[PDB]
Amino acid sequence: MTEYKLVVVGAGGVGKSALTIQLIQNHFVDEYDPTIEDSYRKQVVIDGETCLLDILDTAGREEYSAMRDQYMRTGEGFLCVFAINNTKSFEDIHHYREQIKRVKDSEDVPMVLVGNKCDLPSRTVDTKQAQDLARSYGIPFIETSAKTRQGVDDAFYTLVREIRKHKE
Ligand SMILES: Nc1nc2c(ncn2[C@@H]2O[C@H](COP(=O)(O)OP(=O)(O)NP(=O)(O)O)[C@@H](O)[C@H]2O)c(=O)[nH]1
Ligand SMILES: [Mg+2]
Repeated sequence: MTEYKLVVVGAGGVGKSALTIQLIQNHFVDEYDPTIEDSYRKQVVIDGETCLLDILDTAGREEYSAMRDQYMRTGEGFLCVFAINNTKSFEDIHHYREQIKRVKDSEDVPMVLVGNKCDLPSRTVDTKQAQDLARSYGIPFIETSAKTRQGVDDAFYTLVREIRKHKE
Protein backbone atom coordinates (compact mmCIF):
# COMPACT_ATOMS: atom_id res chain seq x y z
CA MET A 1 0.00 0.00 0.00
CA THR A 2 1.57 3.25 -1.23
CA GLU A 3 1.02 6.40 0.83
CA TYR A 4 0.30 9.70 -0.93
CA LYS A 5 1.00 13.11 0.62
CA LEU A 6 -1.71 15.42 -0.75
CA VAL A 7 -2.04 19.07 0.27
CA VAL A 8 -5.21 21.09 -0.36
CA VAL A 9 -4.43 24.75 -0.96
CA GLY A 10 -6.34 27.90 -1.81
CA ALA A 11 -7.78 31.13 -0.48
CA GLY A 12 -9.98 31.35 2.60
CA GLY A 13 -13.51 30.00 2.35
CA VAL A 14 -13.23 28.34 -1.08
CA GLY A 15 -14.19 24.97 0.42
CA LYS A 16 -10.85 23.17 1.07
CA SER A 17 -12.11 21.68 4.35
CA ALA A 18 -15.57 20.87 2.99
CA LEU A 19 -13.98 19.02 0.05
CA THR A 20 -11.73 17.05 2.42
CA ILE A 21 -14.40 16.19 4.99
CA GLN A 22 -16.70 15.19 2.14
CA LEU A 23 -14.08 12.84 0.66
CA ILE A 24 -13.22 11.12 3.92
CA GLN A 25 -16.43 11.35 6.04
CA ASN A 26 -19.13 11.63 3.32
CA HIS A 27 -20.84 14.61 4.94
CA PHE A 28 -20.99 18.30 4.08
CA VAL A 29 -19.75 20.85 6.61
CA ASP A 30 -22.28 23.68 6.30
CA GLU A 31 -20.71 26.06 8.82
CA TYR A 32 -17.64 28.17 8.04
CA ASP A 33 -15.14 27.09 10.69
CA PRO A 34 -11.83 28.54 9.42
CA THR A 35 -8.89 26.12 9.35
CA ILE A 36 -5.45 26.55 10.88
CA GLU A 37 -4.10 23.15 9.78
CA ASP A 38 -5.46 19.59 10.11
CA SER A 39 -4.28 16.15 8.91
CA TYR A 40 -6.46 13.33 7.63
CA ARG A 41 -5.90 9.74 6.48
CA LYS A 42 -8.18 7.71 4.19
CA GLN A 43 -7.65 4.40 2.38
CA VAL A 44 -9.08 4.18 -1.14
CA VAL A 45 -8.99 2.10 -4.33
CA ILE A 46 -7.77 3.92 -7.45
CA ASP A 47 -7.31 1.96 -10.69
CA GLY A 48 -7.42 -1.34 -8.81
CA GLU A 49 -4.80 -0.48 -6.19
CA THR A 50 -5.07 0.11 -2.45
CA CYS A 51 -3.47 3.39 -1.37
CA LEU A 52 -3.51 5.51 1.77
CA LEU A 53 -4.24 9.20 1.32
CA ASP A 54 -2.37 11.49 3.71
CA ILE A 55 -4.29 14.76 3.31
CA LEU A 56 -3.20 18.12 4.75
CA ASP A 57 -6.03 20.66 5.02
CA THR A 58 -4.41 24.09 5.12
CA ALA A 59 -5.43 27.63 6.00
CA GLY A 60 -6.62 30.05 3.37
CA ARG A 61 -6.43 33.05 5.71
CA GLU A 62 -3.40 35.18 4.87
CA GLU A 63 -2.53 35.48 8.58
CA TYR A 64 -1.29 31.87 8.57
CA SER A 65 0.87 32.27 5.45
CA ALA A 66 3.99 31.51 7.53
CA MET A 67 2.97 27.82 7.59
CA ARG A 68 3.13 27.42 3.79
CA ASP A 69 6.87 26.90 3.33
CA GLN A 70 7.00 23.89 5.65
CA TYR A 71 4.01 22.11 4.10
CA MET A 72 5.16 22.81 0.54
CA ARG A 73 8.42 21.00 1.31
CA THR A 74 6.88 17.76 2.55
CA GLY A 75 3.85 17.47 0.28
CA GLU A 76 3.93 15.45 -2.93
CA GLY A 77 0.91 16.83 -4.77
CA PHE A 78 -1.29 19.88 -4.39
CA LEU A 79 -5.03 20.38 -4.86
CA CYS A 80 -5.22 24.07 -5.79
CA VAL A 81 -8.78 25.11 -5.00
CA PHE A 82 -10.68 28.26 -5.97
CA ALA A 83 -14.39 29.03 -5.73
CA ILE A 84 -16.29 29.71 -8.96
CA ASN A 85 -17.91 32.71 -7.25
CA ASN A 86 -14.69 34.21 -5.86
CA THR A 87 -12.67 35.96 -8.57
CA LYS A 88 -9.87 36.77 -6.16
CA SER A 89 -9.48 33.11 -5.16
CA PHE A 90 -9.07 32.20 -8.83
CA GLU A 91 -6.44 34.94 -9.23
CA ASP A 92 -4.72 33.70 -6.04
CA ILE A 93 -3.86 30.43 -7.80
CA HIS A 94 -0.94 32.05 -9.64
CA HIS A 95 0.56 32.98 -6.28
CA TYR A 96 0.20 29.47 -4.82
CA ARG A 97 1.66 27.79 -7.92
CA GLU A 98 4.63 30.20 -7.92
CA GLN A 99 5.43 29.66 -4.23
CA ILE A 100 5.14 25.88 -4.69
CA LYS A 101 7.57 25.87 -7.63
CA ARG A 102 9.97 28.02 -5.60
CA VAL A 103 9.97 25.64 -2.62
CA LYS A 104 10.10 22.54 -4.85
CA ASP A 105 12.79 24.10 -7.10
CA SER A 106 10.99 22.47 -10.02
CA GLU A 107 8.66 23.52 -12.83
CA ASP A 108 6.90 20.12 -12.78
CA VAL A 109 5.16 19.45 -9.47
CA PRO A 110 2.04 17.24 -9.20
CA MET A 111 -1.00 19.44 -8.87
CA VAL A 112 -4.68 19.62 -9.85
CA LEU A 113 -6.79 22.75 -10.41
CA VAL A 114 -10.13 22.57 -8.59
CA GLY A 115 -13.00 24.96 -9.21
CA ASN A 116 -15.35 24.35 -6.27
CA LYS A 117 -18.94 25.41 -5.42
CA CYS A 118 -20.33 24.56 -8.86
CA ASP A 119 -23.78 24.09 -7.24
CA LEU A 120 -24.11 27.83 -7.06
CA PRO A 121 -25.71 30.20 -9.57
CA SER A 122 -24.02 32.98 -11.54
CA ARG A 123 -20.36 32.08 -11.25
CA THR A 124 -17.93 34.97 -11.74
CA VAL A 125 -15.17 32.66 -13.04
CA ASP A 126 -16.20 30.93 -16.23
CA THR A 127 -15.06 27.43 -17.14
CA LYS A 128 -13.10 28.61 -20.18
CA GLN A 129 -10.96 30.82 -17.93
CA ALA A 130 -10.03 27.93 -15.68
CA GLN A 131 -9.37 25.51 -18.56
CA ASP A 132 -6.91 27.91 -20.21
CA LEU A 133 -5.14 28.48 -16.91
CA ALA A 134 -4.81 24.75 -16.26
CA ARG A 135 -3.72 23.98 -19.82
CA SER A 136 -1.02 26.64 -19.59
CA TYR A 137 0.15 25.14 -16.30
CA GLY A 138 0.02 21.65 -17.80
CA ILE A 139 -2.23 20.30 -15.02
CA PRO A 140 -5.74 18.81 -14.86
CA PHE A 141 -8.78 20.95 -14.13
CA ILE A 142 -11.83 19.49 -12.36
CA GLU A 143 -15.07 21.28 -11.37
CA THR A 144 -16.43 20.19 -7.99
CA SER A 145 -19.16 20.77 -5.44
CA ALA A 146 -18.39 19.82 -1.85
CA LYS A 147 -22.12 20.17 -1.17
CA THR A 148 -23.49 17.70 -3.75
CA ARG A 149 -20.19 15.67 -3.80
CA GLN A 150 -19.89 16.18 -7.59
CA GLY A 151 -16.28 15.62 -8.68
CA VAL A 152 -14.81 15.19 -5.20
CA ASP A 153 -13.50 11.67 -5.74
CA ASP A 154 -12.38 12.61 -9.25
CA ALA A 155 -10.36 15.57 -7.95
CA PHE A 156 -8.44 13.58 -5.33
CA TYR A 157 -8.00 10.50 -7.52
CA THR A 158 -6.66 12.63 -10.36
CA LEU A 159 -4.07 14.15 -8.02
CA VAL A 160 -3.01 10.64 -6.96
CA ARG A 161 -2.48 9.75 -10.61
CA GLU A 162 -0.37 12.87 -11.13
CA ILE A 163 1.83 11.92 -8.18
CA ARG A 164 2.01 8.36 -9.50
CA LYS A 165 3.54 9.50 -12.79
CA HIS A 166 5.98 11.97 -11.23
CA LYS A 167 7.43 9.25 -8.99
CA GLU A 168 7.71 6.67 -11.77
N1 LIG B 1 -22.67 26.06 -1.79
C1 LIG B 1 -21.47 25.55 -1.45
N2 LIG B 1 -20.92 25.92 -0.31
C2 LIG B 1 -19.74 25.36 -0.08
C3 LIG B 1 -19.06 24.46 -0.86
N3 LIG B 1 -17.87 24.12 -0.27
C4 LIG B 1 -17.83 24.79 0.85
N4 LIG B 1 -18.96 25.57 1.02
C5 LIG B 1 -19.25 26.46 2.12
O1 LIG B 1 -18.38 27.56 2.11
C6 LIG B 1 -17.89 27.84 3.42
C7 LIG B 1 -16.39 27.62 3.48
O2 LIG B 1 -16.08 26.24 3.42
P1 LIG B 1 -14.70 25.67 4.09
O3 LIG B 1 -14.51 24.32 3.53
O4 LIG B 1 -14.63 25.94 5.56
O5 LIG B 1 -13.65 26.71 3.34
P2 LIG B 1 -11.98 26.66 3.53
O6 LIG B 1 -11.48 26.83 2.13
O7 LIG B 1 -11.66 25.35 4.24
N5 LIG B 1 -11.71 27.98 4.50
P3 LIG B 1 -10.26 28.23 5.46
O8 LIG B 1 -9.12 28.49 4.47
O9 LIG B 1 -10.57 29.43 6.34
O10 LIG B 1 -10.21 26.88 6.18
C8 LIG B 1 -18.71 26.98 4.38
O11 LIG B 1 -19.84 27.74 4.76
C9 LIG B 1 -19.12 25.80 3.50
O12 LIG B 1 -20.33 25.21 3.89
C10 LIG B 1 -19.64 24.04 -2.10
O13 LIG B 1 -19.19 23.26 -2.92
N6 LIG B 1 -20.89 24.66 -2.30
MG1 LIG C 1 -10.77 25.14 5.96
